[PDB]
Amino acid sequence: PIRLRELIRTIRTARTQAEEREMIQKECAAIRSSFREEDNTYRCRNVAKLLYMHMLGYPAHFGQLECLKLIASQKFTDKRIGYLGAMLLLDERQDVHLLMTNCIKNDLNHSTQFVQGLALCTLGCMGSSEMCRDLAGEVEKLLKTSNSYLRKKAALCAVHVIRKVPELMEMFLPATKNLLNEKNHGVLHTSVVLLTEMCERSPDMLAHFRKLVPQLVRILKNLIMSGYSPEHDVSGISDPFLQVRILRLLRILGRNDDDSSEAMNDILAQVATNTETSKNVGNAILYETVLTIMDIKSESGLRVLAINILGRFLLNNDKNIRYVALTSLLKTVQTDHNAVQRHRSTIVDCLKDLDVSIKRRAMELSFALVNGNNIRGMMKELLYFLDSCEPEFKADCASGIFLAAEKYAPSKRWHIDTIMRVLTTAGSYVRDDAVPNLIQLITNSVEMHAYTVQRLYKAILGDYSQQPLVQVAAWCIGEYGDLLVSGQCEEEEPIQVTEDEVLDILESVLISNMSTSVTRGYALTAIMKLSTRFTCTVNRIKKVVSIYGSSIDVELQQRAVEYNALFKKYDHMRSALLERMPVME
Amino acid sequence: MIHFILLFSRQGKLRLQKWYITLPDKERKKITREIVQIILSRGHRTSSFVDWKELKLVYKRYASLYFCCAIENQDNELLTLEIVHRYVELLDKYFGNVCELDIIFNFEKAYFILDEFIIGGEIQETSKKIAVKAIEDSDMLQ
Amino acid sequence: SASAVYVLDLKGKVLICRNYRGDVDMSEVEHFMPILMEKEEEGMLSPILAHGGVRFMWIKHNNLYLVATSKKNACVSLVFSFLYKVVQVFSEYFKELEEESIRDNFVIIYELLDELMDFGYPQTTDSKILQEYITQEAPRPPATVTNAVSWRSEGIKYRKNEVFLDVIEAVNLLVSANGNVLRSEIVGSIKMRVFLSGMPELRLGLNDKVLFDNTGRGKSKSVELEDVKFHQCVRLSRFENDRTISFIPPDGEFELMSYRLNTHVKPLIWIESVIEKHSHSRIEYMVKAKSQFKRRSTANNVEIHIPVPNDADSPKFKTTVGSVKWVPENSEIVWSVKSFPGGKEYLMRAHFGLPSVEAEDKEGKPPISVKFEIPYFTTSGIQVRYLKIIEKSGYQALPWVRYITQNGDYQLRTQ
Amino acid sequence: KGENTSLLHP
Amino acid sequence: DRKGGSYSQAAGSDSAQS
Amino acid sequence: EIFELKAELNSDKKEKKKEAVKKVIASMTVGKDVSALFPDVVNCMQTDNLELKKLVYLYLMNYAKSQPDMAIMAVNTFVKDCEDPNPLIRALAVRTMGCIRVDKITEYLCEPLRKCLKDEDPYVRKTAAVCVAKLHDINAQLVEDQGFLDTLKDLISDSNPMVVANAVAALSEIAESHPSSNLLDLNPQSINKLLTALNECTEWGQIFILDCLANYMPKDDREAQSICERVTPRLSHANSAVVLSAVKVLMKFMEMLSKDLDYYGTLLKKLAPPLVTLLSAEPELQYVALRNINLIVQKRPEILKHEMKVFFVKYNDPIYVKLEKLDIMIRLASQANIAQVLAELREYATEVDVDFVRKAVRAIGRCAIKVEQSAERCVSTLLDLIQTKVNYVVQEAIVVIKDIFRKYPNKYESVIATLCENLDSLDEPEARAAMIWIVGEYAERIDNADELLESFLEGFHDKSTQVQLQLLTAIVKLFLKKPTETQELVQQVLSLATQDSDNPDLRDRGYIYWRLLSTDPVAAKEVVLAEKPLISEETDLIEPTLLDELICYIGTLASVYHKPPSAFVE
Repeated sequence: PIRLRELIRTIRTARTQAEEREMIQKECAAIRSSFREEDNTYRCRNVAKLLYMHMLGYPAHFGQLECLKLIASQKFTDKRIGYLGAMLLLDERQDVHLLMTNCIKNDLNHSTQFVQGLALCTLGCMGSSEMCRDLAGEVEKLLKTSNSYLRKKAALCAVHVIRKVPELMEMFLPATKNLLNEKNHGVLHTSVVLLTEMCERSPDMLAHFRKLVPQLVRILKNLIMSGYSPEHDVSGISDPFLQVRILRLLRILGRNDDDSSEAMNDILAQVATNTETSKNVGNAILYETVLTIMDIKSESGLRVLAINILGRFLLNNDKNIRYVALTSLLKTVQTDHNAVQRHRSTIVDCLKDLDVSIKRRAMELSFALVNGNNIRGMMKELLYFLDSCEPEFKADCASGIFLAAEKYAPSKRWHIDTIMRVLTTAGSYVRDDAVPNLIQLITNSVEMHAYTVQRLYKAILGDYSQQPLVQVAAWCIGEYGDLLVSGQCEEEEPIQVTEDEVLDILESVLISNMSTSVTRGYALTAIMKLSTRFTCTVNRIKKVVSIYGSSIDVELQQRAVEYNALFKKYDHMRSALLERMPVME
Repeated sequence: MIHFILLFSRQGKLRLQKWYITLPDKERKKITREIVQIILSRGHRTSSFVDWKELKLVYKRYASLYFCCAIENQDNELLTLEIVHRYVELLDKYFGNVCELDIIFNFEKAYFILDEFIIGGEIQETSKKIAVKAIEDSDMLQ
Repeated sequence: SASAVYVLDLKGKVLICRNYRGDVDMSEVEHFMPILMEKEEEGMLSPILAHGGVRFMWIKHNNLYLVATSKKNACVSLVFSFLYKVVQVFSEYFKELEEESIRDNFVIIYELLDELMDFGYPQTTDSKILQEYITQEAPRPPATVTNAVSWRSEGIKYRKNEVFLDVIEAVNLLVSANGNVLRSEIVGSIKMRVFLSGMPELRLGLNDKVLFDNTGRGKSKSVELEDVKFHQCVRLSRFENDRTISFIPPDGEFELMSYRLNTHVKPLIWIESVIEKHSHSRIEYMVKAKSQFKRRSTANNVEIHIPVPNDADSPKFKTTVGSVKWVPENSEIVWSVKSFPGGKEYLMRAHFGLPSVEAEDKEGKPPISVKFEIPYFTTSGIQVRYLKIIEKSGYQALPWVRYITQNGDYQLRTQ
Repeated sequence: KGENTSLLHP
Repeated sequence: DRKGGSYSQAAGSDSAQS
Repeated sequence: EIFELKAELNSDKKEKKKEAVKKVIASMTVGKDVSALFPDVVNCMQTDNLELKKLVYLYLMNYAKSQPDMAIMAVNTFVKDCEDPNPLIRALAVRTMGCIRVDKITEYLCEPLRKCLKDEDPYVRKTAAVCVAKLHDINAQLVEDQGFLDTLKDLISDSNPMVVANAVAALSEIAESHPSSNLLDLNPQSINKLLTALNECTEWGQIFILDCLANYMPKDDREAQSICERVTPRLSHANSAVVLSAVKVLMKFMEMLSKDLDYYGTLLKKLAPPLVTLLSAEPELQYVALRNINLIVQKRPEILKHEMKVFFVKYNDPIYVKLEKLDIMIRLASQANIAQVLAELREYATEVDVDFVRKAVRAIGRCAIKVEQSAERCVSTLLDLIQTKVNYVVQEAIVVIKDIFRKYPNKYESVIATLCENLDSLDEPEARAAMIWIVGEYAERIDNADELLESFLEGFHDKSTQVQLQLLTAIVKLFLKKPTETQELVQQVLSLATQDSDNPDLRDRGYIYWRLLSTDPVAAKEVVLAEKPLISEETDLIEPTLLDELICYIGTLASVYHKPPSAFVE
């Protein structure tokens, strides 16, 4: 029975990874030998060593039955070790926690307050969809007890069961009724958390739970008045967790009702000015209150005070404070959007900040604050940010710019130009999923095709390694070859398009090694469609299709074979199925 | 609710871990490695807040060993920092000048304290002395 | 064409660096550790790294990886050869390869690094020759480096002229799980510890198949070595002309020749192993080892490594001869036999427990490896015929040689 | 070392 | 003695080959 | 600390000066920025003891670019040391002078280099030859002005084979950066002279002597025969690089040799034992040997045709060596050793490396595609692997079967029944698409093809573009072949891909299929269900122009990556 300290010292004495693995295996061999002997005296040391090895990165699959045996044991140390093992190496996907239900039920009625508490904590940490089904009856029995140390555990177990089984919330309504008078801070916090979870789960209990709003307001007022307390008072703030829970409950309650919002209006006003934000607890409480006010139909003065507080906090040099302010502004984007425009300079400056989270929050706020009048002005700033953006923020910036252009684009020509610029500058950052959206947007627009076709031809002849840009250019060519080149049936004056450069570009793209099999398919489809759309360069793509019909790709080979068959046997019927596809939203 | 809590050292070694989300062992290891790489590859002015996999991964290390949390996008961020500070203070008070050496050796006591303090990703006791008294009473049982 | 030869540590710290061309900034070593970690974590880890336009090609030593950055299209083989020569020199000078000597032998290490290679082109690599110009405890360089003979220092005098040879055999057998041997290669190794006076020109003579055919005696027992690799002292022209092995042996132990030919004979050891592994209940190891070698030969220190289950515990061994021990660090049954008479037959019956819970991931099938080492046994039949020791002064040499047979790549694939 | 130092130094 | 086979003296050249 | 060190270094006692030098060296090695004390150590430079002079020279070399201005106080010391009677001191001074990366210091170092160029000591000559190359790399114009090319050329034609090899290496390095103008090539007499000192050159000098012949282009068979005869002894060199250099030289010379003569056959026969010996080197050299074999395999595959056992990967072999072993076996795969290759692949499929398993599956598929005589054995092995119930193995087998069907599907109808129920729940895009394509093209031996496609049509609009296209193609093929049991299936597919399908290529394909169905269903049999021509397999052999260039670049960085030397250097 080696002690845990000795094993820790031995592990710390190992330097090489191979040496550490060898020592771990040597210890695990002895652990398995002791377990196979049914050891019950020094099993605690073996369990601790196995837990350390599993946390150190060693397998612990064989140590499953030993934990189950120790759980149903009588020694307090053995029971604690078994509970720790079940909490650590036991989960829903283990499939061995089904037998733990009987052990939990046996330990659920134990007279000892520690064994029952340990079992409840283990059940809450490793709750299963079936364990809660057979353990719901025992949870409710302990929920009606007057044990202050057990009330919080019962509330946590009920919350875990409700999260695992949302349909079991009906059995908790008659047990939590008349539980807002708890003197203990932990019991009150647990009750508030359970009520918030019940309200967020289903709205049927919102009406039933909305009658206790005056009680919650009175409790919050009493807590605010009782600013001095030995326990729960940290940094001059008493019951910061309780205050946060109360603020969250107030925000989640009465968000669409006037009586609920009006009842908590006085409390929100008192807390919005009677709180000290010198420490982080005060700032967190202020942020929670602001979020609750923004999430509820409060008074105009409360909104003005929240806006002033957010403006004051946005100038704070603390990175956490700035992130909280950005998150609050993003949350209060749709609500009070007019008042959010006053921080445009701050939002623009936040993009240049040296914080990745701060930069992301600023970018999200800028994207969410784009309106139908500031879109044109913000387009240049977005392009500049995308040009000098981080490698992981370039794709997100391009996606946000595309979404803003598709949502509140000032004009089709301006939106098309912005999309083309993003595609040309994004390069390998534009998502392939945005290609279908761009294709649909191009197909929907039927007024600007010659300029777009010319721009696509100009931007495709330069580079072809951009899979999204290449696919977009190929789709545009296939859809508007009749407009890209006009009167190019025979030799004519020297223009940008001569009816032969497009075919050469398509052939190069098809034969280029920088193809993912998606751009090649689009190029092949465009070439096939150009037989009817373009009549000047005829009888030339058929040879390429026949040569491309022996491609290694199964889909590409089948497409080439179909194209060759259509060109060699259905020449008159080729134009009978080359009509333009319908355009839909 | 706290999806997961992990205590890892600056060298990358993890001294504590407590995840409230049932995930595969390989998936959990990959997530832990990614979190360590992100935290280990972050500056001192990153705001101690990271949105990893749509999770408010908050990093706040008061010593060489850091602390991590996984809070869903439904609550305030300062609450997690306050809870972490309270847990650190309670651990220091229970242990008495808690250092890195005692964390590895006394991992069981830290796990028991965390279980008695936070259950299922949510808090269990707002006070700091009641939890200490309960932990002492549980330990004195033998 | 190495740009800078540097030595790292297990934590990524560069123990010692020696720039050779200076075309690469010294700050590129920082990204080597993250690049190696990324390559290893994705299965793309290789001894030749690449930090943009600079390649970090190096091998892993006992305690540190000797990574050498390069920028041009330098010869990777030349860099590997230089690294091997440096490792050999360090082993000759320092008995151990660990971090304890890097931080303690820097005074001589820097001098050795400066003298060995200049501008990325090494000039001297002989540890014995280099030991006369660079010492950790300086006169003019010896004429041996300037002279053609760079592996035999002149003026060496000894009380006696005794040279001990070592005909070391490496029995490598690749037996598939079907019971047939796929790769059966035996590589000869003639290592001699030359200790004589002066600069004798050894003229090694054996019963080679090619030599016997050329002389007309291609009817007796002759070793048909597919590949014969002479050392630096062995003259390539003499061996190419008429198979004449004439060279000056060095002062100390060195590798002169290394025969390498395929073997078409039956294995000296026949292992019949069975695996009666019940489904999560028990397992049986019906291992029977039959010695196909000659009865007059004894295999000293027979170590047949039998890979047992990784999660096996509470095992019982029912063997016949030899000590069988299961090592949890190695996770295998070590069939340790002290002396194995030729033709001996050892039968074993394994029995170990297994947990009810199945393993999360597969572990593979490690091959069974035998560590038999039977000296005074020449399976290839090659016998030394003569060793012409000629000295200008004139002395009566007393050459000696020993034949040792051991198991090389003698791994048996599992079923 | 840096490990024997207190987490908060209180 | 010595493990791995006792050392044996070697000849000088092929006396039977002149 | 710093003040105490400076005071110790500025003392008149050598016992403290040596300790200060050692401490400064340790601080720099320990990672301490001691470049600020460079002027202080400049005074304590001219010392009689060689132990402190070497440390000072090393510190100056490591602190030369950092403080080029403070390095102007060392030219006189170098000039004084370049004339010491001891050869070691002169060699150290020459090495340190060329290592100083100062633009204003190399100008005054031309005289010492010229003085040491004709030094009688071979070590001094080697040091001067190295310093000349270093200065030429630093400043080519200064080297050209100093006229060191003539002195370097005469170095090869003098005594001291080590010095000759060093001069040859320096000349090769200079010509490597040179624009090919005024090449240092020599006639056959120079080649013969270099070969004369090759047998006396050291291990490092052997590479330098053999690299010169890599640039020479022979013009006659007699000269090529003599070169091959002289390089033949190089195959018995203990150094791996020397053997590789000799092999590369022989390969380069074989471009002018005549296969009619017996010299080519002797060279081919004597090269296989060298490759076998190189294959048994260190694991680090295993990758280089495999790359060299792959490069030479595409040029002269008749040398290692009978060498198959040595290509088997060992149990303790590295991952980089295991991956190269599969490629070597595939390149050397033949019907003679088809059974051995299949057995090796079968054993390689029982490991745990996912990347190794995928590589083995790809190698097995390539071997099956290359040789049609073992198609049945490959199909049986793939069926056994699929029955093995391995997710990665199942995906690899599905991909291999899909590839084989498009190549040799004439007698592939006997395995469609086994693949009809083979755990189609796998969501791998490379396997689901292959299975869908096989079902669509091979929808004749399975009577429940329509039922199987029903399960794959649940999420066709959100599965993938390639997967959706493959499913649509399979549905169209089934409708064209059997339209009685798939009449409504075709309409449902058209509705889902034409109305609810927003993919541009997918939407176009759906519209084309609908138009073809509504125009002439009979013509769709000859248009869609047509006999495609033979699929042109992607040849793994490199281009002959690249192989010729890669042949000369043997053992370098361009050979391991199999890329041109100008496509990887920066």
